[PDB]
Amino acid sequence: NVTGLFKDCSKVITGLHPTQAPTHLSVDTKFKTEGLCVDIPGIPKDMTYRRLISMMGFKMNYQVNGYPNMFITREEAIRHVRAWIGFDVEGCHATREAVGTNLPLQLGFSTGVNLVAVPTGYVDTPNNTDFSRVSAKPPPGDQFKHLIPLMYKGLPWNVVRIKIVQMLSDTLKNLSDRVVFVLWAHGFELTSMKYFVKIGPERTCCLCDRRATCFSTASDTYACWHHSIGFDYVYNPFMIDVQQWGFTGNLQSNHDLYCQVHGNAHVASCDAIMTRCLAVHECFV
Amino acid sequence: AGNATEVPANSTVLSFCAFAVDAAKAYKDYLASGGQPITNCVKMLCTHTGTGQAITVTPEANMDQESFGGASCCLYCRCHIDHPNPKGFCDLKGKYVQIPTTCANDPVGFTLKNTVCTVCGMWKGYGCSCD
Ligand SMILES: COc1ccccc1C(N)=O
Ligand SMILES: [Mg+2]
Ligand SMILES: [Zn+2]
Ligand SMILES: [Zn+2]
Ligand SMILES: [Zn+2]
Ligand SMILES: [Zn+2]
Repeated sequence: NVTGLFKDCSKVITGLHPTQAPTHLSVDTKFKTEGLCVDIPGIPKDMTYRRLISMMGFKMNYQVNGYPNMFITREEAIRHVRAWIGFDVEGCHATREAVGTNLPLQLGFSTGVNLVAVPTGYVDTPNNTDFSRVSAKPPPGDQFKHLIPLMYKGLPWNVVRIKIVQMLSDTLKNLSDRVVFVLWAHGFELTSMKYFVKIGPERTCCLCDRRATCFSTASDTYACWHHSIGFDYVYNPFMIDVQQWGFTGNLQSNHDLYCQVHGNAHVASCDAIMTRCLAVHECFV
Repeated sequence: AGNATEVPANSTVLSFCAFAVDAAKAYKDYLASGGQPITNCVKMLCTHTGTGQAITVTPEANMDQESFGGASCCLYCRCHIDHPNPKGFCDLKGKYVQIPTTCANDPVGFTLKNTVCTVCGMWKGYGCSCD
């Protein structure tokens, strides 16, 4: 059994040298024997590789003392309905130097906000993991033709995540001490969260007694929604996947049974609006 | 398309550490909460007639150690996250790490908690003869 988390999406025909491979699975077949690996003097390391690593397949089901759970129950989400922010990501496919993973392209929220990002990925190199722009193409469908112009209207992720923290703070400062992302088939949204979410123990804001909802890499500080100016990371968010509540078909068909005022304009924010709308109707009626 | 690098047993620990602000503290806390150590490391088949040095260009395990590929013993490499040194480069990746056999069940945790003597090249507390 293998997982798709951290799948090597490069087109390099060989595996990695034992000293460079993060795992036994990724070691080149030349070095494998008796359930172990061997060093073969004369076969050198590769000092120029750039291997795209897939961030699809995260499982947030850890049980660690002092660390809150990201995925909350339906009953805990209802208590925090003020913190609900629907979230959906439309992505693009990795191309040219890599194939096998999706990258965030359009990030939509139930606030009507759409933020476009430069196709960026996590690339393993002989020294480290380089968070950098990668070649990408929109999905081949005609229902995704609106994504073609977006491939050149994107912002670098350092800017994008500052905008997300800013939008969430403006929206939630007078509503909640949390954010609950309301999702539908959470997989890709959770992948996107790797680009702007940080987790850890419950902390307090540096300027007040309210719990921390933001983090700053520049200063290694934490802040609430009121004091988050310049902060780049969403800290300790909560979330729930509406799709896992027993629904049969797609998002729009389940949404349309209770609501007729949120039409499908096909953009990420419309799916985010529909997700939060469906969650409110299913939970409070 | 693509070639997998991971097994399902590591999904929870790597997902948790890949999102943390302090990944080192997150791993130590994960182990303290009963979590299983990171598995799927690159363990080497070697003669065990090595020098016993901690980080080497070839496997140097002695009779009381196990040799591993350095990238597979590094939490930062395993999670594909930033390395904590200012240059952002790895000190284990590209080399072989010798772990005492008694600690070989958790080579990622061993390299996270221990330090190598910059004089004799052996791990402090596990081979470093000098004080
Ligand atoms: C603060 O909540 C709102 C207010 C107006 C429109 C949308 C939202 C929302 N979170 O979806
Ligand atoms: Mg969508
Ligand atoms: Zn505050
Ligand atoms: Zn609606
Ligand atoms: Zn490393
Ligand atoms: Zn020493």
